[PDB]
Amino acid sequence: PQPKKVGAIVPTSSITAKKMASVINPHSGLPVLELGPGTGVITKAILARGIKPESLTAIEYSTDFYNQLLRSYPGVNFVNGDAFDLDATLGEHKGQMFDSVISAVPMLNFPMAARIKLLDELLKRVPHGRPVVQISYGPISPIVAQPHLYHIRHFDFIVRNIPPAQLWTYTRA
Ligand SMILES: CSC[C@H]1O[C@@H](n2cnc3c(N)ncnc32)[C@H](O)[C@@H]1O
Repeated sequence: PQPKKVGAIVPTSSITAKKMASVINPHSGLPVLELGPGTGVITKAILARGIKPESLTAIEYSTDFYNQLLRSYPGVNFVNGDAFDLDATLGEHKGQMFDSVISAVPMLNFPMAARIKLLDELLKRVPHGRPVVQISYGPISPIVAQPHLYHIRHFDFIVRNIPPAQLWTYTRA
């Protein structure tokens, strides 16, 4: 018989969210950047690390999701806009450094070239050696290797996610 809710249209599992947020160092004194907070399941896991709400910036394109997030997570710095346009959402880069970037934007909705460019820009805004972590569902990295720009590491696999979730980390080369 025919299954409903095909693909990834239900919120990410709390087990997946906890592993994504485990890359954070809550003692670095640097804020955290979240992309695509949606219903807030990863937001919650980030705050559970002890990140002050004002030190979490989260960029959400959906205005409906954004309005609900403001009411559900007081004090978090939510931004309503496009994560691929960091100049418009974060401002032109003038020195702000994030501890790490936690990304659940649906990479496969965008051309490969845009994904590469976004990753190269995010890695400018974290200290050399700190990570971007990204969730995806295929067997390979949602962003193809460019070894002169970044290094790709497989981070974890969560079979109880619907559908099963791959986590990848990226650091500057
Ligand atoms: C947690 S599911 C993916 C989430 O990321 C949001 N999103 C998708 N694309 C973008 C994007 N370019 N920038 C910011 N948020 C996005 C979507 O509205 C959804 O909430």
